[PDB]
Order: sequence, then structure tokens, then C-alpha cells
Amino acid sequence: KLQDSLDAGVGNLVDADLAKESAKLQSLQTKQQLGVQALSIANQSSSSILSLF
Amino acid sequence: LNSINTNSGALIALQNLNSTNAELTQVQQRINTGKKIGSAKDNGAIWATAKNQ
Repeated sequence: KLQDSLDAGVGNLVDADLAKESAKLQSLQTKQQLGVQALSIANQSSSSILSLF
Repeated sequence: LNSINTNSGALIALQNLNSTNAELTQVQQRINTGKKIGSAKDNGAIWATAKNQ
């Protein structure tokens, strides 16, 4: 019984709760796609001044 | 007026373009970060309060 209790304590210390991790995965994938879109929009800024010459 | 040396209208158009470009880069920050208060520069009180909380 003491060995089972110690293993349960190690699991309480290190184990992650994956149910939070799934929502974090979805939100981070969406945030990465939005960040790539914002990075492309930032990369396009230089083009506008070529047309004014 | 009708002068070669000076063109005030281009200056006003350029400052207006600078304003719309600043609004654009701010919106790009709001998408790539996902936060309307991403730093102390945006609003120090709400930012410090959310940081402490």
C-alpha cells in the first residue's frame, strides 16, 4: 500500500492534465496561423512605394 | 502657389499615409499577438493590473 501511495504521489507531482492541453493545442494552432498571416502582411509593406515612382 | 520649390499637398498626403500605416501596424500587432493590451505601451494601468492578477 505504501508503494502504491508513493507512485500516486509521483504521478501527482509530474503528470500533466491533457484535457487542458487539447484546448491549448487548438488555440495555439489558430494563433500560429494568424501570426503567419500577420507576418506576411508585414512583409508586403515595402511594395506600396514602388508604384509612386 | 503654382510654385516649383514647394508642394504642401504632398506633405499632407504623406502624413495621412503615415497615419493609416501606423493604424495598420497596430492592427497587425493585435492579430499577431491576439491581445488588445499587449504591452505597457498600450495602457499601463490595465497591463500592470492584468500582470499582477
